Amino acid sequence: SKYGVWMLESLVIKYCDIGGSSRGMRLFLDEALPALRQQNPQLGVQQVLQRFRHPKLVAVYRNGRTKPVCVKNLAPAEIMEHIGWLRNSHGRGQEYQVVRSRHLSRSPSIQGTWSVDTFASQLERVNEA
RNA sequence: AGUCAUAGGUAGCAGAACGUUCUGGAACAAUUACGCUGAAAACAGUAACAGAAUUGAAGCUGCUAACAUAAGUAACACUAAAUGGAUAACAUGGCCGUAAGCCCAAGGUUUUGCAUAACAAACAGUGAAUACGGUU
Ligand SMILES: [Mg+2]
Ligand SMILES: [Mg+2]
Ligand SMILES: [Mg+2]
Ligand SMILES: [Mg+2]
Ligand SMILES: [Mg+2]
Ligand SMILES: [Mg+2]
Ligand SMILES: [Mg+2]
Ligand SMILES: [Mg+2]
Repeated sequence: SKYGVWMLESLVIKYCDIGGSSRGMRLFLDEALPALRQQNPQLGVQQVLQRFRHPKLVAVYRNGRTKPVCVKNLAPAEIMEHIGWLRNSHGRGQEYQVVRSRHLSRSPSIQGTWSVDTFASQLERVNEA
């Protein structure tokens, strides 16, 4: 969530009726998705059905970004931790990695950055001796 | 789901998995896929459970095919010699002349003739009549 706004506007879930890779996804829809819907009231969860394709998990973000994740052969615990990563993020991918100082700010230097002029008056008295 | 303990490795040994082709379980792509990302890796994004393997390739001066490099480089020097706005019929000059001329043999087997581009090989051509060579 950025500035209080939740940033994950919609989640799209695609599955299969007969496919064996969608056993965990059908179990997740049947027993675990009402808890996800109750715990996340800002979310919008769609339910699309693809009768011959592997289960997918498409996350739609409020900055216009979209990220498709495939969840074939996954238990409902692994699907829930995938949605935990999708919900708690802004959607940046595998390639982004953030600034290495781990710090980012407008206005770093209160009192002004050190320059050539900050301690000019003291250094001439230092050179006086 | 909180604390601890362990995690360098060649040869070797052990354990867990990914992927390719085919088959059984009635049929998992007629009208495709395409939010561009996910995962520790092999990878994934058109089942799953089992099974059968000509099942995984930068690495054998391996084989096959294609494409580069050297490189527009080397070569286009055995000879008589060419010129006139043409590989000219005409003119000028030169070279061989016991050959670079003429007639045959062996061998080749149509390589032989025709169009100031062309639509032309699809068309022509080898005649024993001097007691020519053979066949005897
Ligand atoms: Mg070790
Ligand atoms: Mg150690
Ligand atoms: Mg079958
Ligand atoms: Mg399928
Ligand atoms: Mg083999
Ligand atoms: Mg040249
Ligand atoms: Mg001439
Ligand atoms: Mg002859």
